Amino acid sequence: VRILIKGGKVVNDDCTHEADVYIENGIIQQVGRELMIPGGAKVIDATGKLVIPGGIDTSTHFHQTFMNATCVDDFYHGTKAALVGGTTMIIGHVLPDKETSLVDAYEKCRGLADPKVCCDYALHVGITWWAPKVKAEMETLVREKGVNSFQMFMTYKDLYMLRDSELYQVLHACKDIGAIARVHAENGELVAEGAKEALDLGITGPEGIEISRPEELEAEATHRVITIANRTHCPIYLVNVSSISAGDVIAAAKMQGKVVLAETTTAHATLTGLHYYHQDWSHAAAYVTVPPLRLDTNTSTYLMSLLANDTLNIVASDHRPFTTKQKAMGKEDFTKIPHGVSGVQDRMSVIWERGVVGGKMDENRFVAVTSSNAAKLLNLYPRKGRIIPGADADVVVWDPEATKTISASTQVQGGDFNLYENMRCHGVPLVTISRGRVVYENGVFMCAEGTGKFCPLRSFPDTVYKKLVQREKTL
Amino acid sequence: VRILIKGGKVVNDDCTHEADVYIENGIIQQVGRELMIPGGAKVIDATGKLVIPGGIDTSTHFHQTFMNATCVDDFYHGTKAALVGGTTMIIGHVLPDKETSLVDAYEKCRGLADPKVCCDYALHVGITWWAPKVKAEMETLVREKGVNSFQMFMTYKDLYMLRDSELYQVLHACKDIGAIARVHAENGELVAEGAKEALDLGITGPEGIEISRPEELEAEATHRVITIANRTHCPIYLVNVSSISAGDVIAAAKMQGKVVLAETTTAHATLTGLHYYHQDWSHAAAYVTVPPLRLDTNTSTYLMSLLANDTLNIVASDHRPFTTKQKAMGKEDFTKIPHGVSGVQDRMSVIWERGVVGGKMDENRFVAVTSSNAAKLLNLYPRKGRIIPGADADVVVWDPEATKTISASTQVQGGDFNLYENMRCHGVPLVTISRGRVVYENGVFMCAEGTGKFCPLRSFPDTVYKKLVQREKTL
Amino acid sequence: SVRILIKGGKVVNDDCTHEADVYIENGIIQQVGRELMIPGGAKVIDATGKLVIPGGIDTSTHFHQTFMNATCVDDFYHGTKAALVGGTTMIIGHVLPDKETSLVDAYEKCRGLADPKVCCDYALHVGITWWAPKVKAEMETLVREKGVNSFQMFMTYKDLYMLRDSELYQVLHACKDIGAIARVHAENGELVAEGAKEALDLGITGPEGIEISRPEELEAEATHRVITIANRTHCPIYLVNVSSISAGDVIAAAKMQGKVVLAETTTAHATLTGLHYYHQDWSHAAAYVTVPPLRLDTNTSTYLMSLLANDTLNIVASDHRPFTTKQKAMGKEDFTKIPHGVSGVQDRMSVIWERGVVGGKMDENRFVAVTSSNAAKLLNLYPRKGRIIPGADADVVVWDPEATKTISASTQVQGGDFNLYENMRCHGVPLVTISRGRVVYENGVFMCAEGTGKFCPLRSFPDTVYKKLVQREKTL
Amino acid sequence: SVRILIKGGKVVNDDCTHEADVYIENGIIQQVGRELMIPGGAKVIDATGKLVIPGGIDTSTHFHQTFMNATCVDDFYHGTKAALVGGTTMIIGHVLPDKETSLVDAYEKCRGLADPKVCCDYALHVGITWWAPKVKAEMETLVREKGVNSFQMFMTYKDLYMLRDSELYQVLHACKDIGAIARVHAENGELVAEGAKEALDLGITGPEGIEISRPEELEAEATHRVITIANRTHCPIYLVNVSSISAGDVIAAAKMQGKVVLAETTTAHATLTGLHYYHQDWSHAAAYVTVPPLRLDTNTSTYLMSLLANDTLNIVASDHRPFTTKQKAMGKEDFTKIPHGVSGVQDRMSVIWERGVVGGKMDENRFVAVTSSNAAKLLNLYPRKGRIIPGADADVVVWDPEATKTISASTQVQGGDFNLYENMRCHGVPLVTISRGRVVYENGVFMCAEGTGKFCPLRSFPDTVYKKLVQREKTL
Ligand SMILES: [Zn+2]
Ligand SMILES: [Zn+2]
Ligand SMILES: [Zn+2]
Ligand SMILES: [Zn+2]
Ligand SMILES: [Zn+2]
Ligand SMILES: [Zn+2]
Ligand SMILES: [Zn+2]
Ligand SMILES: [Zn+2]
Repeated sequence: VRILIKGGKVVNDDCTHEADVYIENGIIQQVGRELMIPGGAKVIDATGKLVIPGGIDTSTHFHQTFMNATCVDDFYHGTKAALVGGTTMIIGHVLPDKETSLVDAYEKCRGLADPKVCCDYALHVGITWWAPKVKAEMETLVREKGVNSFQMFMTYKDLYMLRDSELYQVLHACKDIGAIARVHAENGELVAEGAKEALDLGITGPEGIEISRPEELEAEATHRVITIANRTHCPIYLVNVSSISAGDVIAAAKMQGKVVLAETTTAHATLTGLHYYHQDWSHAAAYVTVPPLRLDTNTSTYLMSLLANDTLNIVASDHRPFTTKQKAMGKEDFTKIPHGVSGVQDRMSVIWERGVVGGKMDENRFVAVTSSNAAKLLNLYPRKGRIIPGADADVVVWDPEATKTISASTQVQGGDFNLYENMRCHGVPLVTISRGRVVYENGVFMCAEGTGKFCPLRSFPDTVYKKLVQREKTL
Repeated sequence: VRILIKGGKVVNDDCTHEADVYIENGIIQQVGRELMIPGGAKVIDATGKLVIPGGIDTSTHFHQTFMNATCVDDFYHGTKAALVGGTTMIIGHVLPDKETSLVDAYEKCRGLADPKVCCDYALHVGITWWAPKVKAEMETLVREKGVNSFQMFMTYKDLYMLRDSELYQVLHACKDIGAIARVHAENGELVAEGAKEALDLGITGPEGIEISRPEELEAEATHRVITIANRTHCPIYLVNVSSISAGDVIAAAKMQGKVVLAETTTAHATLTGLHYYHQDWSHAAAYVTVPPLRLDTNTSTYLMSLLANDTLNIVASDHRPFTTKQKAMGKEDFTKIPHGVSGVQDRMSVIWERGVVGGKMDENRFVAVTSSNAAKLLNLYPRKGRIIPGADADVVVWDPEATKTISASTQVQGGDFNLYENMRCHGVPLVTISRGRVVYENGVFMCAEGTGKFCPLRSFPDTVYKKLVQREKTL
Repeated sequence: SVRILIKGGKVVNDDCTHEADVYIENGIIQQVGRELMIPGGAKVIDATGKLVIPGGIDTSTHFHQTFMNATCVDDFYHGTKAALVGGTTMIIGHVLPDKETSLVDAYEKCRGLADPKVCCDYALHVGITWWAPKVKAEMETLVREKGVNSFQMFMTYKDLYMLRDSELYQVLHACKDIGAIARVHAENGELVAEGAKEALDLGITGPEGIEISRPEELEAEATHRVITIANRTHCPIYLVNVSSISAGDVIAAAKMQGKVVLAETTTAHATLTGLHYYHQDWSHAAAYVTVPPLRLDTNTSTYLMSLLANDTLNIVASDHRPFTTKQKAMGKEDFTKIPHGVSGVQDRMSVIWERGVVGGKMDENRFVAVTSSNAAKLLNLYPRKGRIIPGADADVVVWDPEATKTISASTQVQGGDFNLYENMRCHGVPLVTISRGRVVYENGVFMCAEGTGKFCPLRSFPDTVYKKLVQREKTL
Repeated sequence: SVRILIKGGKVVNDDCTHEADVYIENGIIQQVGRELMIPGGAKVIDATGKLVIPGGIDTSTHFHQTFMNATCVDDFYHGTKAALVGGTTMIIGHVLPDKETSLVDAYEKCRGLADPKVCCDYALHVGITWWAPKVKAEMETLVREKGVNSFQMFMTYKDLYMLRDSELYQVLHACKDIGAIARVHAENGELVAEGAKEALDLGITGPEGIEISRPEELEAEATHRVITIANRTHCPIYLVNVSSISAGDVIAAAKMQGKVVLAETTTAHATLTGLHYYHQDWSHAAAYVTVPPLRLDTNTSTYLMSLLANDTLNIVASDHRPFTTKQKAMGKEDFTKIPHGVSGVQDRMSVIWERGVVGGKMDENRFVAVTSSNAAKLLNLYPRKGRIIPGADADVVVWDPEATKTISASTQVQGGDFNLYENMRCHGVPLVTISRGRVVYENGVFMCAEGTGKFCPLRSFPDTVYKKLVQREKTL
């Protein structure tokens, strides 16, 4: 199919310029001010609109069973929800249990996604335990399964948690094979203790998710894993950065030149922990994720500043909705509320509103934090995350003068609730092109299950490893 | 003239890729892996080399008379020195005296440069005093003389210094007309006192330049002007950032979201203040600039980290050589040693060595800090600072496997001394193309005086002002 | 010969708390011991279950001061009285001579207004509102001849009280040479001026403008600047009314670098938020208008208290300067004309005990530190004051760590329509206040003659600051 | 009845310096006054032009300790002797029981080795090198029955002394419940282990490897971690051998947040740089090998001293643990086998006076603070020790602030081939050292019987830490 996006302003992370885009066979063919095209192309009037690269969501949890609940959205509904939301790539999480096979898990997961995905996708494999079998499977996945990031956890003691001796080996292992070490940095011993301590104090509502794990526990673990990583020479990538404290640790480490990357979520960048104290339990429970939204009023504002600043590089949804019925399995015990929020569809709009409209960052940084930096790190740049010739035609015609008001009653993503209910948004995708096809236009979604493709991710992503390799010379 | 750069790796600030570049009529026509060209083009074998955008030097002082000495290099020798050094644009400084006309100064300066310049150029106008005539001339220069940055000074009391009441008005003035406020941030009252205090203590050698103005004076002024600027809503740009303290102030301000930009010099990023204590007075005096190179051993290393980090955005030469004979007018009084160092030719190589080879930043960040960010801020991006079609053909074929050892006895820039004497460098330009002509090849310079062009700079540079304007809505 | 015995108390000093009796005779503490063998005829005070602390010293009060076209409600009598009922036995006054006017003249007017009227011991700061070499001269006169060892400077109140950087440098140099303490109120005055007009021009005229016009970056800035100046001139610098997290960190940092910085906050800043400037009643919002303003950020008071406990901040004062709502109202249409002043001389000890000690931020011994001892050390009166030992002045309070009183305006003896602490449930109450070895407040009953109190000449070169500084610059 | 009068001195305590005489009888300070009316027969000490300071207390000594397969050169006699000649009148010993072994047994072995031999008063830390509920039990026994109120934990010495985070949490919880002080040596032990093997594998085997293997980020990390743990468990945490700028800032920050953190550095860390690990002679480089190592950055010592003056760091100790060059040499081919130990018990007071007081970083009163008073407060011995007042123990030193001695190994009485301070021109020298109201060192002549010194039971719940903590957690 031939597509021409006429009269737009192309926005990339470096600059915004008046140009048309001509797409043929899944690929951006031309980007120029006035394009001589053979006709019979679908023409899109993009006047007064921005032509941005399609969003990439570096943390989604479609079809994941976590904490005894299975995520409401499968790989179809999830990718669909993404595309309607202006996201044209999603990275999945694979969380194999302790003492189980990473490769087997990866394959189960590929089996669940390939037939069903609407947009391109890739996967993180979680390293939940450590033995010589695991190092082996890591190597296999990188060498020939198109995996270049692994997700580790410093909390979920006795479930996902890794000991410091293990992280050291795991990070060493990642660096050797050219992977990216994603770590979720909370101190798991103190999280375990603080949970029991809170239940024993008679604290059982959703607010306990906060009281049990105050930000010092994040700040601590974050600082620790950065040190480990810096010792092992492994690039470390921090997920779900939730707090001012943790954010500063990251800031500092970066200035010292430590190869630290970092990612927050939409909810963390925009919402406060006050919601855990809302009158309805259901409402409080809808916001339960980890690390939790922080009570301090200034935290969201600050995380957004850091995001604009590149202290935080990437914003993701961490999409993992559960129903209020599902959440309710912890109505009497907060520790049994499964950690998950709904966000895959809201990310682009919510971020545009609070980040761009709110004056914290320009439209170009918005591209940076929503697609470009992701693409660079995943090793897909500029094939994705940029509107230039040769690129994959993952393109969104973005309307900066829109009307939508977020409501759960109109969302196409899973969950009883939307964390952004009633939020007035001026960012809205009008058209979403994925693989050089229009999958969403006029508010109408149209796409076959399985149209999307797994995108093997190449090891040793240039944007992290090229300096590391050089710097290890001077040692 | 038609030029083809065959077999290079094109390096831009975002990525490095194997591509040819075809240039015709001063403009980059094509960038692609295998290019179908009509012959009779000059072919350049760029195999195994990097094809970078030509450097932009945001602070040069050609033909400037400062502190009773006139800079050794005129606009011809300076631009020549740049081009041999891999720099294809220079921004000049205009420092009109107190109670004198900015426009008149700007014209004298244009008169001195236009006939003589080898590469494209632009100018900063210095605002050394403040009255209603000055606001007027500022507006004139922005509106129709292609000026969009002004240089202010917080030191040089009774010469260039501006009072806080004046900075507030000047910054307000800049913001209204869409300019960039470059400030040289040292506390001028304390500098004055500390100079006299040091002379009175019998300290008269070059080391006095340090003892009289320790870094707390920079850190202070820097923090002050950022606050002023943030109050006036004016983007503030810090020049010659010399110190860890000052660097932290900047770091912090940035995280708070304050629209602060910043630039260091090559000497500050790579050399220590120890040189002021060298046995030869001449040698010590060659390094006398302000703010001075700092004694603390860790400062250069740290400024480089910040540079790689984007705490510091831009590296410049601040080229202003003087002869040892000229310097000597302060042999008995250090305060009368004119402030100036030689660097226009060394910048690219010295930075490549300490920054890239030294492992602090990749080749792509190197482009960022040496051309791209400059171009964005000057409002010339991607016309300059990037290798893409449409761009000005300011291109350098950079050799990353070179041999040169820096010596004064072979430099083409002014000065008895080179601050980097004996420094072994692996970065060297093989070819320098300016305005789609080859001006330096095989170690041979070839270019007519006046071939270069003043480049009117457009006000309201998108990279700073687009957020500012939006953010002022939420206020 | 008045004789007093304080039987069965726990003596609390800043170093430790121990069970001891105190015997006082002739204005002086005679004995401190567990069981005391004393000559009779003595007023016995049963201090069982109570703390016997040094009387409070309030390093910033503004009695009888005319400021911003209003005159402080409390004169020197009512003020000192208010202090004593509040557990404060010394107050340091502020003298603010206008620009181009004589410091000495001002100091004397002030002595004239206080000496006949004061109920407790007192001393004065003299404000250096301008600079010529005449001022240097008068500075020297006051130190050498008038018992002054601190001077108060301002970096804001442009065109009123403000000093330029060239002037501060000379002023601080001057202080260091005569052995004085440089108290600076650190806000950037140029940006304060601009931000005030910018806010009025934006149509912001209610009390909240006191905040919008001078956000904490302005304090942080000036604070950092005067510390640098001071460190260059080798002068000990003392920061007043520290109001913000930002400023507080600047101070923290400077201290760790070894810069001779001291610092003081107010009770209101240590305990209250700027949210009060947005209360519905204008009168209420206006009652809290001081500078630098209470900050909106919820965490600020908590943090300043932590710093206080930590010695980032050394001293807590009232900065007592009440005005009536009628008086405040002179800025009903323009917030810049609202006079800067809050009521606090009587609440300081109790409010601080509650939020600081009861609230778990600091122990009872640090509470003495920040309410009397450090003050005494810095004023060069230690251990003559700020400590319960033999030889000390009998400025002593029998403090009830238990009893709770609810603060109300309707029962206070200090001036002001309002109490910033209305309805605040406070632990901590003085039962007895002894000043100059006489009981001036007992059973909730005040009894004292005007003029009973005495100016206390303050000696230059206070050891606690100058001893290091002297060794420092003896050698580089 | 031994009687001593110290005539014509200036008594220096941590709060102030005043001209006073001291009269001692029966191990106790009887009177402190300007002119004293005393019964004769007394040994008179002419202390004119000298300071009469409390005797030093050294919170970290390792006499008779066998560590890393070497036994410390000084036994309890030579050690305490070395202390006294150095102006130190109390030492706190370290007891390091092996993993799975009894703390009480270890404590007793140690008491057995010290009681008959010690010249000055002493106490002990017990090291908690492992964790089961038996250990909790023994902890309780030692506090309740054996005069122990501090325990020493390690986050490094993996497989030797190291404790896991789950264990620290329980250990700290345990300490807080029995009212003890948790001393932690904070380096990340996993990264230390790895970095040591990584350095040996890189062919790095000289003393400099002690630095390369454990750069300061490892200290900063562990330090930050144990403070968090401690703050969660509500236990007061006390950091030992603080060696780095990074670590120091972590501590600074934590303190400002109000976290109940205390901290101690060593003399070597406060005054010397890691450049010594690169000296040509291996023996010399090896003499400085301790942990955490002296840091290469030139600014570190200067900064730690500033922090010490500032109370970011509270206490300075020797961490005395000499070994001979022959002994050190057991790691001539492998730096990881060089035993960690430096000589310092005798130099501490003089070296600190020189760099701290003479050098202008802190006054004479802070010098007492960091060398005796704070120690005494934390050990729960204040003002029985660490202060010259009546009732106090007569652990008193007549300190000569003037006299200069040049430090050499060839004249020291402490153990070790080497002095880290060789050739250092030091002001500051004790002329007379009185321990237990007896003169043990005068005229450069030591005179004292083995066993004259006494173990001093240390009471739990030291007020200076626990009084706030108790109020804190009584309320949230
Ligand atoms: Zn390996
Ligand atoms: Zn809610
Ligand atoms: Zn304007
Ligand atoms: Zn040199
Ligand atoms: Zn002088
Ligand atoms: Zn209110
Ligand atoms: Zn318990
Ligand atoms: Zn050495």
